Amino acid sequence: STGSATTTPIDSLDDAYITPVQIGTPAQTLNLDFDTGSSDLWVFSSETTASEVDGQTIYTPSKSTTAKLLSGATWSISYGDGSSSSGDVYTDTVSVGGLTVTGQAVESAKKVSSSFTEDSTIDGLLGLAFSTLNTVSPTQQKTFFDNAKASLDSPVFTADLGYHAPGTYNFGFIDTTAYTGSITYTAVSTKQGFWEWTSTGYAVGSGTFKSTSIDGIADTGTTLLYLPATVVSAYWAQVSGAKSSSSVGGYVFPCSATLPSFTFGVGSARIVIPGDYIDFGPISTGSSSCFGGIQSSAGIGINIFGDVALKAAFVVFNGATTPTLGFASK
Repeated sequence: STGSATTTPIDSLDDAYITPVQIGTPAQTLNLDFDTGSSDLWVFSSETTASEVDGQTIYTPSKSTTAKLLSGATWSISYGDGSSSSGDVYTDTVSVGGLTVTGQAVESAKKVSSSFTEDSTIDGLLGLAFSTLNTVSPTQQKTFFDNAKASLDSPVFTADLGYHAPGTYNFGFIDTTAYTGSITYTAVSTKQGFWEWTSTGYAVGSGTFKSTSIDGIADTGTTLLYLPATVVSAYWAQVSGAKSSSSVGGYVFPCSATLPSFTFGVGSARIVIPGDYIDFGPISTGSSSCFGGIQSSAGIGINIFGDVALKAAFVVFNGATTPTLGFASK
């Protein structure tokens, strides 16, 4: 089997991407944030504290003839950005782009943090990291991909995120029309439950490539590119007037600037992030200070190849017995 679904930016900055997901019978379609940095499929629901729902579409398990309470199961998750959610668990039929999993754990939120409430466009998350990170207790549950894997034509999914435009998540096949040149594959460590890999270096603009190992995670659920402070300083030094602002919470730059590109290495291959991908716009409405899309990972404890990086590539998440990651230009 295969599936193919379009993923759409939630706003004009590509702050996140939503993908429609069918849950239950008859289908209830929710727009979920596909997150290769976590491993829970959780949704706003009829069980979510009413004051914490503000415009989201909810899953109502009582209206699904295939929903079953997973007795005794609870979940609770905290994300790298400080947000969180928790609740109980149903199993139900879940379909993405024509690919159907029966008995998928659907984690129903009883509580969500303010960041989730305030974002009316995201109805939940669909985790695509390794199932070892799944938070369901006392019986850990599998991701949608893990459940689908054996049925897929090939045990893979691909992320093709757009810049200020829709893109695609495919399951079970590689669309050879969706990228240019070849896909370069690189080793993955699953030790921390992430799609963790090592970039071979970087360049800023038309500058020389610096060969240096940068361990990090391919994370579709993180907006920005978080790299070591040395790398980030080298980038922003090429933008007149750019500075790290403790008050704002990262590097800012004059909105009048033209940003240089940023290149990262994948083996001997190179992925180029155009400068415009690194612009996250005014820090507040009407400001001439703009927020940068490359930020320091210092104090995160891990480097994160988030959407800023991934949207410059066609990315293969290869879930074979020994997982790997592939990157192609597009």
